[PDB]
Amino acid sequence: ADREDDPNFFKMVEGFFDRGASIVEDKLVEDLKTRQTQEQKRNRVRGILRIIKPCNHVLSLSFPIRRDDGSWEVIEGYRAQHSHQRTPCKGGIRYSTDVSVDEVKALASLMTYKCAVVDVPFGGAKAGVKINPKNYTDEDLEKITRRFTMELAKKGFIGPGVDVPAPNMSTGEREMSWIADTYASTIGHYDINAHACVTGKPISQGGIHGRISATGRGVFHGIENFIENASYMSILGMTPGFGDKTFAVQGFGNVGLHSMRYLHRFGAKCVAVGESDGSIWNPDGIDPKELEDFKLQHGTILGFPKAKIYEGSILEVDCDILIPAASEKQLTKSNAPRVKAKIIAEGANGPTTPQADKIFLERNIMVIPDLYLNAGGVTVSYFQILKNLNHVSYGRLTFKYERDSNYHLLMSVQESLERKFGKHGGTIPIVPTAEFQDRISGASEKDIVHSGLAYTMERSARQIMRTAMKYNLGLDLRTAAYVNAIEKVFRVYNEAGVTFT
Amino acid sequence: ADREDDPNFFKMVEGFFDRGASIVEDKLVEDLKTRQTQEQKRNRVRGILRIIKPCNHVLSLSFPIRRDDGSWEVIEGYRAQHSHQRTPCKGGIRYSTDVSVDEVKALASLMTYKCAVVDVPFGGAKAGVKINPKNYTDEDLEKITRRFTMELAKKGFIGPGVDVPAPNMSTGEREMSWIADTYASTIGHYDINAHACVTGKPISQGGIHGRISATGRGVFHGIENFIENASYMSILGMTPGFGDKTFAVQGFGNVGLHSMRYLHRFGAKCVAVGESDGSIWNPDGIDPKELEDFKLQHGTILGFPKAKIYEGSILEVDCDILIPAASEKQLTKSNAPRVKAKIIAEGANGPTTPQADKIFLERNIMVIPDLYLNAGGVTVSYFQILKNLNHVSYGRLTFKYERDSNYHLLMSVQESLERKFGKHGGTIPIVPTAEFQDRISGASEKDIVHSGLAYTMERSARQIMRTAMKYNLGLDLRTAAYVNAIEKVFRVYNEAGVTFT
Amino acid sequence: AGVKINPKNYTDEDLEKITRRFTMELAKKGFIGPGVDVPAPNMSTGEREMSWIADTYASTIGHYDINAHACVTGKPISQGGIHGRISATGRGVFHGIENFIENASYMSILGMTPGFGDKTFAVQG
Amino acid sequence: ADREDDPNFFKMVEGFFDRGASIVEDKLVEDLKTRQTQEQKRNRVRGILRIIKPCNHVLSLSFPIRRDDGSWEVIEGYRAQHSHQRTPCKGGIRYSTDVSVDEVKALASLMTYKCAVVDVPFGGAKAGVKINPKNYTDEDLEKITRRFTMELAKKGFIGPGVDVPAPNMSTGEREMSWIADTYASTIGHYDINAHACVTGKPISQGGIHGRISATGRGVFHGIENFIENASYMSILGMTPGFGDKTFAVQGFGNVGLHSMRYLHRFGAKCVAVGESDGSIWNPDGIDPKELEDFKLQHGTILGFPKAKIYEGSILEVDCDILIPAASEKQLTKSNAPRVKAKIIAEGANGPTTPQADKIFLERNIMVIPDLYLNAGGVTVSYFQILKNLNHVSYGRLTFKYERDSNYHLLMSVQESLERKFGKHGGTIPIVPTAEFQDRISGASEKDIVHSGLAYTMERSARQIMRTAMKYNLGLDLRTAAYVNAIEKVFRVYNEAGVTFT
Ligand SMILES: NC(=O)c1ccc[n+]([C@@H]2O[C@H](COP(=O)([O-])OP(=O)(O)OC[C@H]3O[C@@H](n4cnc5c(N)ncnc54)[C@H](O)[C@@H]3O)[C@@H](O)[C@H]2O)c1
Ligand SMILES: NC(=O)c1ccc[n+]([C@@H]2O[C@H](COP(=O)([O-])OP(=O)(O)OC[C@H]3O[C@@H](n4cnc5c(N)ncnc54)[C@H](O)[C@@H]3O)[C@@H](O)[C@H]2O)c1
Ligand SMILES: NC(=O)c1ccc[n+]([C@@H]2O[C@H](COP(=O)([O-])OP(=O)(O)OC[C@H]3O[C@@H](n4cnc5c(N)ncnc54)[C@H](O)[C@@H]3O)[C@@H](O)[C@H]2O)c1
Ligand SMILES: NC(=O)c1ccc[n+]([C@@H]2O[C@H](COP(=O)([O-])OP(=O)(O)OC[C@H]3O[C@@H](n4cnc5c(N)ncnc54)[C@H](O)[C@@H]3O)[C@@H](O)[C@H]2O)c1
Ligand SMILES: NC(=O)c1ccc[n+]([C@@H]2O[C@H](COP(=O)([O-])OP(=O)(O)OC[C@H]3O[C@@H](n4cnc5c(N)ncnc54)[C@H](O)[C@@H]3O)[C@@H](O)[C@H]2O)c1
Ligand SMILES: NC(=O)c1ccc[n+]([C@@H]2O[C@H](COP(=O)([O-])OP(=O)(O)OC[C@H]3O[C@@H](n4cnc5c(N)ncnc54)[C@H](O)[C@@H]3O)[C@@H](O)[C@H]2O)c1
Ligand SMILES: O=C(O)CCC(=O)C(=O)O
Ligand SMILES: O=C(O)CCC(=O)C(=O)O
Ligand SMILES: O=C(O)CCC(=O)C(=O)O
Repeated sequence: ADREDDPNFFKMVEGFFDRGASIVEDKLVEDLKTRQTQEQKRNRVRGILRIIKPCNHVLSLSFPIRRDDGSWEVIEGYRAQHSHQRTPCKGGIRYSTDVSVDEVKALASLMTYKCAVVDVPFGGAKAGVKINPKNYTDEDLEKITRRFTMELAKKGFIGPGVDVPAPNMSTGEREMSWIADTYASTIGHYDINAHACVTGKPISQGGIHGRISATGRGVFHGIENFIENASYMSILGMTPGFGDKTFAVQGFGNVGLHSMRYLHRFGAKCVAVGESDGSIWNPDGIDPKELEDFKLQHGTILGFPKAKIYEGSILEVDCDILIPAASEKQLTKSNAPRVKAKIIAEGANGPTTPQADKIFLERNIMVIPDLYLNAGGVTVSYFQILKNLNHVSYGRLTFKYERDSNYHLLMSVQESLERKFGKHGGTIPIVPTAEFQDRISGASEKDIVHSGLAYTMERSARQIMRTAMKYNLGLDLRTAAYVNAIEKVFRVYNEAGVTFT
Repeated sequence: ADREDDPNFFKMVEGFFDRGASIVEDKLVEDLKTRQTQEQKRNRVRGILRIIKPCNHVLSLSFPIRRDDGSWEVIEGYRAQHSHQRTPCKGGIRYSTDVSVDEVKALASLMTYKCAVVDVPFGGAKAGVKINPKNYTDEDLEKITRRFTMELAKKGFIGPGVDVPAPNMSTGEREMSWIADTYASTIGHYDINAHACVTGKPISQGGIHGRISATGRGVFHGIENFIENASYMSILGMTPGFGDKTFAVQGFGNVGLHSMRYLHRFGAKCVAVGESDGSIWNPDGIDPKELEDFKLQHGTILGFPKAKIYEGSILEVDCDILIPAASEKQLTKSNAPRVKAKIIAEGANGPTTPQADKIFLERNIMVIPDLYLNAGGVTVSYFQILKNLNHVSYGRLTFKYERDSNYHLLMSVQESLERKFGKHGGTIPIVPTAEFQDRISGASEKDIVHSGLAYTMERSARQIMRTAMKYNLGLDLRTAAYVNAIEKVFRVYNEAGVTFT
Repeated sequence: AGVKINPKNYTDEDLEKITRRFTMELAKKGFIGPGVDVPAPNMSTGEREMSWIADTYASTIGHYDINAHACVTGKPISQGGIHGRISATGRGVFHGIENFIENASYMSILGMTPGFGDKTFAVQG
Repeated sequence: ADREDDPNFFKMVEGFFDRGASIVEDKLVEDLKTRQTQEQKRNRVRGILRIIKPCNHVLSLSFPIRRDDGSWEVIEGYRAQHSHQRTPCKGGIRYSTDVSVDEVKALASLMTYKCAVVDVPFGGAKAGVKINPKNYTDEDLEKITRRFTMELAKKGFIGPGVDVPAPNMSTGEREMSWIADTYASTIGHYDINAHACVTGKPISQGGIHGRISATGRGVFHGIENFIENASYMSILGMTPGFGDKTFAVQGFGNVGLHSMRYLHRFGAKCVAVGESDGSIWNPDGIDPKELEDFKLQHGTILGFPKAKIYEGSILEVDCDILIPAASEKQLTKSNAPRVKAKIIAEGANGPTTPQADKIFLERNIMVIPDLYLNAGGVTVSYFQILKNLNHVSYGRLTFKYERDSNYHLLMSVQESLERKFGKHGGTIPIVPTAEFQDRISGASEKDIVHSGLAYTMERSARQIMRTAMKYNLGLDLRTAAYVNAIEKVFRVYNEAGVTFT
């Protein structure tokens, strides 16, 4: 409720898109070489960006579920499929009373540009049931999410080839298991890819190792790629490395917890934690496990044995990095001017407002765009659909060959050496180091996920920097990202003849 | 723009639904006999009506079309499917810049209760592209409506068995022809019912005689059933019959024109005609043909050689019957108190506001609900889907048998008589009257449509009256109608176990 | 078709779950649908379960079937039933008898008279 | 016909399932952490195992085929799909007059637990036509199996994504070719995976190298993993290795022949061979090729030039290992007490009865469960579906890159060494050994199959041992296996919310 400065979530993201469209329009028109034209090229380049902004299809459901206590109850649901330029649209299903067609619509677009930035071949999409998961019983929720899967199913809003839902606020591997089981037992009964209809599902259901921690681990990698490039941190008037840094995370949920888990592991210090109901603050730092354990057995962090119940704005906390990890539009124009963190790690979707951005730019703050920072979720989710398609857990088929061959390879150099340096050399044993030893069988699903996310995160980062440079965005990483997210999403459209009218 | 009194179209209709739900709730709970209960019956009866109110599925599209002059253009579209209690949902596709998700949502619900009232087995639905048909070329429009049909097609929002679109504001047999041709040449290529995906289509494309005039002819029948029942017209402090009456129609479009065509034919006098751009008023009456011809060659009625360009509120015109035949919510609280017409023939969807209704009740005015009055469109549209399913034009198979047999039947009584009254009787020729002669081959498609609409319109009327009586609604025909539209739409839900949770 | 339960042991809701779930199972193997197999009532099943069956079939597979509701018969009137289905088998049993109880020839071997009017009967179940 | 002790095949396997369910129930309830409960956890854990035991869907066909000599003939067929917890159910199609709904039902369940044990992601299933392949002409058989494929096809009992048939008794790559050709020329005409509907098909039809020998090679690997772990063989009061061992195989068919082929290759001695019609016994050992060749040109082993027609119980033969490789329930309570073999290699499905098991336990005999031992067929069959999905024969895309790169790698260490040890070193050629040489291009389809089966077989073995230990099963390998096959098959169910009621 930011009074002046509580913008329409879809138009906001739409706007962010627009600023990048500015820094690029020309070059789009430029590279564009379509013969007969002048700046007709421009208008073309101009129509396309207009065609990109809006959501293609948005479905609004309303369906009954019989509450445990007899009572019938109509429920609201939405699934916006922003783009198809890449087909399987992807996006999480948010369970919160705060959902709405515009909220989901934006959350959807953020998915399409997000995937662009990180090179994950999906269009964007987003779902949202309008309930408060804490009011329904665990069984009400099954009925609701199983029924919601059926409804989306019969209108083209879910399935391995059209739209692939995943987790978000108040949804996790549980509902992803429910969704997959009613889809695969219903429509996909004959689909060889029946279970790739959703991602973020449990391991026993076809999940992949590292999806729970994925977004956090990505938030972590997002930061590192930037917290270790002096140049940037110098403008930050800070040092390189988490090791001497400090951070405070808003929301202690999926991305929140794990983001804190990873930063902590790399020496960063978590001085504060914000939650729907309250804050915490131990300057001597809080321990991600301890805190999580407490949260686990208290359904709350409030009253953590080792930190005073802080009362203020968790966002206003004094710490090098603030990582918003909950609802959108939190760092608004009315609090931006005092967030006092050098780095804003946008782990949540759309946490900072255009106005707040402006301030951050002025206050000279680096806000790593959610549009790149939380791309760690779709990447690993991509490695899950990929997995599902492959029908094999990584390694199972090669491990042995991989190992045997590897030993032979070494043994080649060995004998090679012995044969020359004969009997004096006598025996020159060639042995894999500790490290290589634990790699002698090749990568496993866990290796691929981690190593993979790491490569994609680091790549999209440099991708963002070059752009930030070429255009002097400086610490305006976002619109540099949009610039990217715009020419990829543009190259597809343009080269497709746009539309069959 | 009715300042105080320009209500949310969906909540308005929702409300109308609610008042009827009041006059019935009890009896619903009553008839309801489900064993174990008390007034649990009530809560049940209460959940169901809650489950009925909202739209099941609503799809919001946005798609590009390349305007004739190169320019790319994103377009807005919606298709709300209010209910499925009866499967093929039905509703027209409105082309107006005034469309919106809520407008369509309401227009959709009005379809489901409307069909209930007139016993046409379809759930309600409504479509709306957001354009002003006068700005696009005739070809822009094909591209738009053919492209819109494709989009709705791939999400379950059109097809002989799910949703069957039809005409509405700024759409007619032309676009209905376009829709059917891209549906049947695309998805329905193998559908034996490929062409029943839409109704209101041209005759050469599988239309039915009387669909263009259907809604008007229905508006006419709606009035007669009420303008000839002294009792009502007595409260009206009026006489029985159109013959000595006078009326003024708003909007000179599909329902408008033809409504005027039919009333005129039955002696009623059309003193005024309102149009988007202007009014007309000849007290000596205007001629529906003359006026139409002029409109045809002038794309306007303005400046009709035989009537002075009236300037006022066509709705405020002094005439026995006012027939709103255009955009919704026109007789608002701010003009209701001076409409000066004894009968309000709601040919348009939702023209009178709850407040205006109240006034009309007070001023003691009879507003025949659109919820029954314009049901003439869905009825004949129902006779078109029915036709399409049958794959035969009415009569073709029987006409001859029908005729031959008929002559034999008469010739039986003939000989029967002669045989007794022998030679004196000598020859007693039995011959069909003029009338029977033109019925000797049995009904034709035109007979069925007309005779059929006539029967359904007159039936739903008496159905409305009995209800108006049983509950003392008096001249509050609407909520009597909702009372009907509610227990049919209720009987289905309840007896279906409601929902698979 | 035959489910192996005793309807008097399950609650009225157990039964919905069972028959709705049974309709889904038959559905995905070709054992129900307007064009392959059309279930109807029998012992311990009636217009109620026929309503349940039709609603999970038509809300599931037959969502696009123009004949989604002909997947089952014997369903309630509000669901697409027909007048006389409940009484149908009985009325047929009646007509079956008459056609035979009024043809002396047969009833003569029966050493009986023509007509129900002077007859007497006992029904099991 | 084991008089007392000829159990209902489905209940038998059901029982085996039950004993494992005992040794685990607790821990299932244990690990299970679902909040609100007590030993409610138990009941839950108890319902699930009840839900697992029975077959989901079982289809019973009867269809005509016109016997070559005019005569019409009705045929019996069954296809039981035991589970879906993993979708593509898998199982062979048995052609024998001994098929029956219960036989197939059991054979089906054995498939689901079998695949569990060896980590092959398929539910279990089994098919059975009721004919004696020796009575019909080779053409009768095509008609029958092509017609059977069509029937199963139209009821959901065959297809790349629901159920994938494979060989079994009296069916082989021939019928698997027939099945695939009528499926892919019929329903799967547009299926990109049309040919993965069946596995075990010929190479020219999309087979994989090693499927014929797969089950045998697996039986072999199954034994080795156990015949070389002193500890076990010590209780066996035997030595480690096939090299000094001796065995007798029942049934000289697919698994039979090849099992003998592989054991023989590793020094084991095949003293006897049993066949539907007769036994053989050369103590000096029989040669798998010789015997096969003779069988090939004599449609029988009876009268093998190098072994006396033995008359007794091939199962009662004096030999270290007895490998049942034919019909089920052969080592019953009435012959178990005198089988005189230290190791029972269950190559056939369900050859030993619970009673016989008990005896074997008492006599202190190790029966390696069919539930793990013949898993070599589904594994390679899994590598065939996998292959079919991939649409590429292993290696084709990488061989060259693989090789080139490999040589460069070596040449790196080479120059690396030379550069230091300069001109004295002068030339230190680094050359792949013989072994590495024949691996320089990376694995081929044959490498993957072999190396792959080897890894999976050896893994599931250790998996069985740890379990046999943790619970003191000792030489009761089976119920240790079920313990495994039960918590995997349990983890899926439980975490799926079980069922949408
Ligand atoms: N889970 C993913 O894979 C993923 C991927 C990308 C982006 N995200 C974003 O992360 C955010 C939340 O993470 P999640 O949804 O994965 O976890 P979650 O559903 O566990 O997150 C909710 C957590 O935030 C707390 N919370 C909610 N609103 C709060 C508020 N206003 N103040 C303080 N605490 C609040 C809740 O109590 C809870 O601990 C959202 O912005 C979502 O879009 C998640
Ligand atoms: N049909 C399903 O419900 C389902 C679920 C998951 C995975 N899959 C398939 O498997 C592939 C990746 O998963 P994965 O299982 O190959 O990899 P994985 O080895 O990463 O799977 C891990 C778990 O599954 C177990 N497992 C393997 N096969 C099993 C079986 N038949 N029964 C019970 N447990 C079994 C392993 O022992 C382990 O506990 C995907 O390509 C997909 O087609 C199917
Ligand atoms: N066509 C049908 O079958 C059908 C069926 C039921 C209800 N209706 C209702 O009838 C109404 C319009 O009839 P139509 O849509 O069939 O015909 P149409 O699309 O020809 O109607 C539009 C006509 O009204 C005029 N018009 C529009 N807005 C006006 C305004 N504010 N003032 C004066 N004139 C105006 C236009 O200039 C035009 O002559 C709508 O309320 C629609 O829901 C139509
Ligand atoms: N497939 C299509 O495009 C199409 C179009 C319209 C009607 N139909 C079918 O026909 C049925 C009702 O229409 P109908 O034509 O039977 O009734 P109808 O007799 O009311 O049709 C009137 C017009 O079609 C003409 N006509 C009939 N058959 C024709 C043909 N083969 N070619 C050209 N003109 C022909 C008549 O001479 C007349 O001008 C529906 O059941 C539907 O399946 C199909
Ligand atoms: N083929 C596979 O991939 C596979 C996989 C797993 C388990 N199995 C099991 O192996 C067994 C048979 O192997 P197969 O079916 O692959 O080969 P097959 O169909 O060639 O086997 C039949 C062989 O056993 C002989 N035979 C049949 N009944 C006999 C009896 N009672 N006594 C002596 N000889 C008899 C036949 O004459 C023939 O030589 C079955 O138990 C089957 O379930 C096979
Ligand atoms: N559509 C079919 O009937 C069919 C059959 C087998 C394999 N496949 C496809 O091929 C894949 C694995 O089989 P593969 O052939 O790639 O591997 P492969 O190289 O192991 O196949 C071996 C045999 O096919 C031959 N071969 C390859 N392409 C051929 C062609 N176009 N025509 C005739 N012979 C050809 C090789 O020379 C060799 O004799 C699968 O992914 C599947 O989609 C299709
Ligand atoms: O792609 C996924 O699996 C989840 C995407 C999502 O909601 C996010 O990245 O916020
Ligand atoms: O049912 C039809 O064909 C048209 C319905 C419609 O729009 C109306 O009755 O206003
Ligand atoms: O999975 C396969 O291909 C065959 C399975 C089978 O019948 C067995 O393992 O006995």
